[PDB]
Amino acid sequence: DDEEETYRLWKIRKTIMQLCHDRGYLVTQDELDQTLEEFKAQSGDKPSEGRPRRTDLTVLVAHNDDPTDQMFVFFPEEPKVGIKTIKVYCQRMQEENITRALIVVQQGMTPSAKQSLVDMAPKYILEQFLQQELLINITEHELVPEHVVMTKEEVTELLARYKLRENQLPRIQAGDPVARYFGIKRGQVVKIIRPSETAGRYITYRLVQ
Amino acid sequence: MLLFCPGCGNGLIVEEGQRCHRFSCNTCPYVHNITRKVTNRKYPKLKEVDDVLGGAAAWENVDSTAESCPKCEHPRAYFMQLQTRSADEPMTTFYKCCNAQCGHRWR
Amino acid sequence: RMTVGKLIELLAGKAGVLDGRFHYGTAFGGSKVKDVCEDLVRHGYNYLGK
Amino acid sequence: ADFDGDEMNLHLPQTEEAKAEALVLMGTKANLVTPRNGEPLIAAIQDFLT
Amino acid sequence: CSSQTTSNTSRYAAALYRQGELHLTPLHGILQLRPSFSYLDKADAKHREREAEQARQRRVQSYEFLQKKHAEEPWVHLHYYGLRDSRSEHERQYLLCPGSSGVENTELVKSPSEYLMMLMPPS
Amino acid sequence: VIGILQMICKTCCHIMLSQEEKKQFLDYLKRPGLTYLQKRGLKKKISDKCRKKNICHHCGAFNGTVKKCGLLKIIHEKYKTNKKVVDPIVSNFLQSFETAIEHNKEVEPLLGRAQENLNPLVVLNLFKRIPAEDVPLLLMNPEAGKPSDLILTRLLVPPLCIRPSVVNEDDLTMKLTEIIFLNDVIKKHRISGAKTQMIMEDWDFLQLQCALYINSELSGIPLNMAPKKWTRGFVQRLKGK
Amino acid sequence: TEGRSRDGGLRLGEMERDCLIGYGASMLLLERLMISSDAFEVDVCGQCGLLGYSGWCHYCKSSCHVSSLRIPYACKLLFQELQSMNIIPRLKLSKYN
Amino acid sequence: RPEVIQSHSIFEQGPAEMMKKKGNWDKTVDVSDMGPSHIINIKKEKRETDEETKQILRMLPKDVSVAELLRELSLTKEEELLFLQLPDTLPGQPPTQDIAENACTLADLTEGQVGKLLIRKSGRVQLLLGKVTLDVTMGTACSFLQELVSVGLGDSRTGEMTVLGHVKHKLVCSPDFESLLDHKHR
Amino acid sequence: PGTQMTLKTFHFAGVASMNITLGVPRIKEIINASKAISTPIITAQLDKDDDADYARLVKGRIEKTLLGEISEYIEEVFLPDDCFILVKLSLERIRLLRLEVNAETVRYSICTSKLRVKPGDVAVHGEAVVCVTPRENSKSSMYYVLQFLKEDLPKVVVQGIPEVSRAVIHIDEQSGKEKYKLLVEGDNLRAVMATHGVKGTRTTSNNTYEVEKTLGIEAARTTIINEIQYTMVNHGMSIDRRHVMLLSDLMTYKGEVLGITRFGLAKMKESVLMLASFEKTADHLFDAAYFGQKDSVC
Amino acid sequence: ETLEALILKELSVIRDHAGSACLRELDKSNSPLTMALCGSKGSFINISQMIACVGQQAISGSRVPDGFENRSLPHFEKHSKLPAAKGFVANSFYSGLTPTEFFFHTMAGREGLVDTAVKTAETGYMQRRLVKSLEDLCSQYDLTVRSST
Amino acid sequence: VGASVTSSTHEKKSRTNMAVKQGRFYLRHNTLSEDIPIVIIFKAMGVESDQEIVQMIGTEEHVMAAFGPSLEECQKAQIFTQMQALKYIGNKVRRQKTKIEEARELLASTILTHVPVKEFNFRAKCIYTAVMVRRVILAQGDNKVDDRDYYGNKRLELAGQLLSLLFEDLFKKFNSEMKKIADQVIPKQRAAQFDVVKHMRQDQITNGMVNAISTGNWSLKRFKMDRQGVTQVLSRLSYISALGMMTRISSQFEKTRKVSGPRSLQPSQWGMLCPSDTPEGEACGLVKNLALMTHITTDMEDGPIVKLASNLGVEDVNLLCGEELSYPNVFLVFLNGNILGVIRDHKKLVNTFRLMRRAGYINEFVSISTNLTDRCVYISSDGGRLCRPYIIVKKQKPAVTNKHMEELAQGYRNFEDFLHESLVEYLDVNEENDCNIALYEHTINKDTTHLEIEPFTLLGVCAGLIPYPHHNQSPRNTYQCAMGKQAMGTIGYNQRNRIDTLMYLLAYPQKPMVKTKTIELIEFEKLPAGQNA
Ligand SMILES: [Mg+2]
Ligand SMILES: [Zn+2]
Ligand SMILES: [Zn+2]
Ligand SMILES: [Zn+2]
Repeated sequence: DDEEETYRLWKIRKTIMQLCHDRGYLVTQDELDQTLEEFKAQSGDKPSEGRPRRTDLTVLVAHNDDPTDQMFVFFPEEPKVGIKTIKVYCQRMQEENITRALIVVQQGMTPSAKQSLVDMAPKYILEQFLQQELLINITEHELVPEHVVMTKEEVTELLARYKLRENQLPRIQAGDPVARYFGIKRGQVVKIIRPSETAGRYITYRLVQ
Repeated sequence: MLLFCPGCGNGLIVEEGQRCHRFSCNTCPYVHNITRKVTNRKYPKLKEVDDVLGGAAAWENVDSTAESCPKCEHPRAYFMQLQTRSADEPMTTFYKCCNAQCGHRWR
Repeated sequence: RMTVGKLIELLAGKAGVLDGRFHYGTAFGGSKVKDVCEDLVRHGYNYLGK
Repeated sequence: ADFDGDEMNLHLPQTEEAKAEALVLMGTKANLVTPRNGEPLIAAIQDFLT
Repeated sequence: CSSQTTSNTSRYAAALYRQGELHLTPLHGILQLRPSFSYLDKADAKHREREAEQARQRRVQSYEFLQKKHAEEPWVHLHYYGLRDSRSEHERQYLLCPGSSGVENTELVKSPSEYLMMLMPPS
Repeated sequence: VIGILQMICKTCCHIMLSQEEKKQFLDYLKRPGLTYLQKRGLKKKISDKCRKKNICHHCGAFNGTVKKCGLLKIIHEKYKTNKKVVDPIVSNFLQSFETAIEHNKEVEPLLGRAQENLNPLVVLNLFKRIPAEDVPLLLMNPEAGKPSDLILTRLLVPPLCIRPSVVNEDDLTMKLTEIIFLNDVIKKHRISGAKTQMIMEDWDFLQLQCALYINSELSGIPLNMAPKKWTRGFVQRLKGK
Repeated sequence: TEGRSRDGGLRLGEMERDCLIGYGASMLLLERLMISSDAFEVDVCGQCGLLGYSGWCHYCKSSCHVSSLRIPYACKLLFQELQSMNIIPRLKLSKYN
Repeated sequence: RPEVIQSHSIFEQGPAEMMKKKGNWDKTVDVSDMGPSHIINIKKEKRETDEETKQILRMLPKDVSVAELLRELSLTKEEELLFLQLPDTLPGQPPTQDIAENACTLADLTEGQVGKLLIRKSGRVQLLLGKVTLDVTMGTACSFLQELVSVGLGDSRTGEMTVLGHVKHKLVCSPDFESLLDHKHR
Repeated sequence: PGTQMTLKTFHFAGVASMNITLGVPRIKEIINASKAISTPIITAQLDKDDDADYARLVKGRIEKTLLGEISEYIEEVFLPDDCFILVKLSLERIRLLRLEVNAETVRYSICTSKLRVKPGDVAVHGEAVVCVTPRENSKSSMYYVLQFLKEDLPKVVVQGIPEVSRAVIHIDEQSGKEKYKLLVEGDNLRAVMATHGVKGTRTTSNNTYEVEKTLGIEAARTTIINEIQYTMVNHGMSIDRRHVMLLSDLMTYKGEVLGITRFGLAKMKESVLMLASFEKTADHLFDAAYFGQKDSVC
Repeated sequence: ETLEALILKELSVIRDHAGSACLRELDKSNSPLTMALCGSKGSFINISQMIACVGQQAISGSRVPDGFENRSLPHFEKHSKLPAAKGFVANSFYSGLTPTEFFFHTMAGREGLVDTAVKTAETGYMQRRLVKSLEDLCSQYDLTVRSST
Repeated sequence: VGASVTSSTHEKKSRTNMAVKQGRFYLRHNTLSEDIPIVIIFKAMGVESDQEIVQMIGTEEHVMAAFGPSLEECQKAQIFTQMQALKYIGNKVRRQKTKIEEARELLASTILTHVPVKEFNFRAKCIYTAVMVRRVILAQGDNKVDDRDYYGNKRLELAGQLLSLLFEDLFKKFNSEMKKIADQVIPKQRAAQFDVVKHMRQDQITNGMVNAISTGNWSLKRFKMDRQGVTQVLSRLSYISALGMMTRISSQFEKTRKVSGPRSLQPSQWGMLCPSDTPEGEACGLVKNLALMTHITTDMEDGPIVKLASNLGVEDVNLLCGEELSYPNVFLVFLNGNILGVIRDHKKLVNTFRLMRRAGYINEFVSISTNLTDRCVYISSDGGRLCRPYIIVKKQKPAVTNKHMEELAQGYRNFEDFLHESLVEYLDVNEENDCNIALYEHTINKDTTHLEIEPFTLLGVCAGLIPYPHHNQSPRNTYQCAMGKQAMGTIGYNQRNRIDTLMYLLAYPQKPMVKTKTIELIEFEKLPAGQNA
């Protein structure tokens, strides 16, 4: 004990940061291969480590298009999050004037918060995850084919090729694990590249709805 | 174990109302004062403790001796064993082995 | 289908007509093929009916 | 089918348009192989193999 | 409270064994005793009182008819004597029956033949 | 019927919703490409969002729960007593029965069970007064029909083609001749001016028989009038192998 | 009819229907299931959308909007019953171009 | 509630467990023999099974009739009461009782010797009653009180009760149908 | 082939155990896509297989283990001043199980959903024992509540992840390379894959609805193709892959695994007259009329 | 089950070796053999059963279950586990079955007949649901397959 | 788990249940509003001391532990004496002194109706429910759930069993219609006396029967049930068609649903039902045919048995208390489902009872057998159950010897003689479970107690027409059975006088060149149905 806990911390940090890399934010290559002993060097053993503050991270920005667009990652400590803690996060958010942040829960939170997660503000969006999910990166799994989100121009071109109206495309559920991983809202279109049994390849498209 | 009152033949209950605990009836004033200790329970009930410490848990339980496989004999499976049901029945042994693309786990 | 029962019936019948007799095929009993073949060879026919 | 007392139906299409479809699409010649996996189904049966 | 076990008791006999001799006696009846729980009913009654061309007869099958039939019979009371009382040995003297040790019984004349169909009458 | 009746304010016949929500769901309905499945889902959504309210904002009129009180019988629960502070309206309704309480004693034990029973007449004269602007929110297209006509007061007898002479006649015929017979009974009987009790009881059996005409599977029929023999209602000749 | 003492007539079961949707023979299973069994003709009033008789729509008291059709009898029978159960199949029709 | 827990699995000491249990439950206070806490040892609550009514101490075996009677003769030679049940009807006829073919019963016989009990090698038992032998075996074992008493109705109003003793064993007596058939063939 | 299925025997992976559903009942199971099934099976990999390191214990960390034998005996402790429950621990026996449980863990395991008994109610007098003190809850409860406290050794509600069980032999013949696996009979993919020390990235389930909830649709439709083909080939019938690819696509193009039944088909299609011809002829028609649904004929 | 596995192994290899032995002794030009080789009719298992040794009769993939208390027929002693008391048949059809073997053989045969009768409805239903959902789909000129709408 | 008994007698058919929905037991019956914990019925029943109930159920520690929970709810409820219990179950009475006696009456006469009681001495019924509970609790130890297909539990009915109920109904209805008209006439119609003979309505009985036989529908309001398809038109395709039909058995299950149960073949049928003959197709297994040598019993007197049993040492049940039952050396003794006492040294009882039967004092068809797991002795006398004759073996030598067969062949004696002299006896399915049968003489060993008269009599009457059946594969024999009925041949010597809806003949038939011995028994070759090719 305190070595399994640190192992979990290491793995969840790896996964969250990989997710942020995949969404296209600033991240440094030397962090990617941060080893568990490297984590032990940067962060001490569990009894000396303050969970709700040690792992918080906000260096990530949307450098791909806007270095001035920053985001947050938070690691609450209480088994179930309460209204006070999300208010503390949101007021910290207002002090830093940022629009997006990530939430991780060890077990869950109050239903009152669940209701609140839909109505913070149109300009403030908060995404909820569970510790027992990000402990593995679903994108690395063998049954998950490569998803690649694509811009408005690419979709324009695609549905110009087949003479489609966008609603004739097959759907991907808004709440699906991979869609929620990539953080794509309604009306976006995703390209799937399926691995054939042979060297060939098949392509298909789905609409987020 | 169960008790019935000699005077009336109904089941006893256990209670305290004075300096010392008592075995008493609910219909007649017969009672026995327990000064000593009796040593047999009803065998209580709580469900299967499976993932008490699931996954690669602590390393204090490491041990030296281990068995080996008859077919391949690769270097990774140290022993473990388990139990059946309750306080008065035997305990079992399984030899599970796992690299990839197979299904082995010997009893 | 493994109806060996028909193959025997056809031999016991043949050896039964020739000498004016009825043969029996009762369950768990009946005329044994070891006797019927020796009846046929007496009448100039081959002992397996072919 | 097995010729052990079976029965089969028959219909006579009444329109020139229906004749053309029956012959072109449903003919035996066009259906020597089953669409499940493409193996042949119309081939020789017992007593032609022997 | 007592409870009856069977109507007829003819085939039951008490016995007293003794060195060189054994004495029988027919039983008049067998009864079973159980503790009486009527006192809770009495308590219930006290609490409750503190709180506040006729059709074919079928009374033969009703319980309270039997109660009434049994109430007709008057009670009799009896003086108890325990096993500690010498009166018990005094009474116990009556079990032994006098007579010669060797006597040819006049009864039981029936032969085994007669006894077989006697106990098993024709159907 | 029970679905729609759960929506309406019993005082003014309006739908009970905020004006903002009215606008919002109007705009939702104007979304193009409306699908059958979407119609269903939206009916669920609007029912769920509406049931929470209990005051008709248009006239401040309170409304209680609507629930089936008996087989093919509906009751509304406006005059209901509550564990919380007694509503003035129910107290005024409770206190008005003194006359009958004096005439009959069994009124007193069950004066708390006095609610608003729903009869075909009251629903019909209620539905008729729903305003035009509201109907499409109830998801029934005003080109297809109107709620007022959902409750029936007339029937067609089908042609002789779809029920031949010799079944002697088809059971639909024997059903229909019985309906008219019972209808004639009521009208002469009421004209004969007898006691009220039979007039209405007689109407319940007609209601059940009219129900039994459409479909012959209903299992709630009490013992002393349940059909002794099976019969071909309409669905029986649509459904089945 | 179906019997053998009564003169008979065989059945295109739901399995045969599906075999002919196996082949994609669209005109054959129109012929087998309609032309040879229960072909029928009816008059529908385009103005009110429900069927009439003899080129005269009793619902509208006019004959300027009636048009004939060919429809299997059993489907005409279905439209009678539904209209009797107060579930009306108002059918809308157009030129075949 | 704690979460950081390092378990241990190294071998422990049995006498240490014994000492811990001793300290936990062997600190006796039975010296509190005060009046209202006294227990009469002949008034205890009792185990369910009658044979094993020894739930707290101060700190049936197989049998056969030949054994029972011979211990009742050799090892002990005092008086004892037995309860035995006889066949429906005895070999005798109703003695001058004028009879329906009623079964004879012990209630209709006289006093005196009535027969002999015969014990044979290997412990077989027979009741020699007149001209016939009836087999005898012990009955179902009993564990509850069976008191033999005598009811003296001294007067129509009142009488007297005396206990005579208790019954420890039962005997069952049966005709030997095989013997009767062998003697008289059918 | 579905009608041609003879329901052959000796399908038990050559071990006469693991009575998984197979044949036409398995086909019905996949097509219906009902969210609850019988005999779910999960598989996993960790790092390496055979002899003396890092593997077998994982088995004992997630599969069935009652409380039970970890106590050699369960005995009463009544004493004139008071009484309470005691549970013995066989640490030596545990060590041979080498489940990481100890007294303190059992202490922590209690007070979960057990009559809200506080940690102060439970006491540990030694590593070999654990004791819990009775208490009166007053909700039809009193000191004699002892009988309703008889809830510790085999079955009330327990620590760990429930809905898991054991698995048995499945040997291989191809010795050219060394290859082995871990199986599990349970209904929680998220948890088993999420355990420490398991190569999650190659776990699978034969419950399509289970995979969808945990890895998205594309993982779902790959599971359907795998399971149909495995069933057909096991029974020796050969079908082209292009038939199973199209069946799986149609079942999962709307964003969810829609079963081929009355409920799913109503969710897939839209025509009222088509639905009325299949099932539920009464309600579909009456509801259609109420909605004023206009239907094309295509 | 260890014992059953061992008994089933032994009682299968008995039939196999007897099956191999007869076939090696079997003269060429024999008729059943000609049909078996060319694949027109029959198989090697049939030939072995008609000549050498009918196999182990099995119900639901197991030896004959107990039908009386602790035995399959009163003609055998209690708790027996020997081959013949559980369905083994050492008699080829040429040499005929003995009464108990004939009964166990009938017992094994009946399962197939009940199975075939039962299977009529279930697969028909599956086919009805399956096709009713799939019928509309049609390949297009555009190479897409599109639903009806 | 659970248990139930379909208590039924001459007056009415009823049933009872027990449940374990949570761990305590409860009694479920249709006229009781809600299930009642068992101990509540016991206290109302007339035995209130819990110690005594535990004695009734059992003494072994784990059975008592598993019964334990089932009286905590009792001591929660303020239910301590019989009277309170009658009040409780009075409150729970369902209807389609009410609080006290009516509920007593219902329990006395409506629960477990088949066991009797007269003077409210319900000790007997206590034992019965105590046995019933002891089965359920012990049944959880091992999953030996009852096989309802075992033929020891199957009865057969015939023309007489059926016609009886129909005529009794009609006759009762005849009286009741004569009744109410007799009631109606005299008081009002006429002062001078009337007579019933003017109203002996003759049509009522005759119609009631002939429409019942012809239509094959047997509606009876007495049992609120109907039975369909109980008669069929006799089939006259060929000689063997009618003869075959006159030995057919039907089944109650009536193709309700697939259960993979009774359709199969179980060893219990050995020698009682034909293995080969069953209808092919959807009915396969639901319809069966009697073997060649079989008997169906009828009702007995029941008198001398209970008398004799009481002489052989069985003690009366109510003279002993509950604690006795748990001992491992006492056996129970049943009689058609009713408890009759308790006994020790059962093997003496069984051996003597068999011997008295052989001597001819007790009826021939009365069967006695042993169950060792439950340690109960089952004596059975009701009719409708099947039987076979076997030769008796003692100390490895058959009872019958060539001299007897010589006597029989010459004609000194007859079959029935072999029965008094204890050479053959009738076994029954429940009784042949106990003995050991020899199949042929040379297989006799130290223990065989019986010997088959003729094994070929295992097969039926249709299946006996195949030659060499034991050389074919099984499905082939089953096919022939059903096609032998359809063959064309002769019918009977009066066939030239019959005018009938349809009749097939053959011009020049012939008798077989290879013939079975069953062919000679039924005189088949006097009415042949084929031609030699
Ligand atoms: Mg055929
Ligand atoms: Zn008491
Ligand atoms: Zn309003
Ligand atoms: Zn018109």
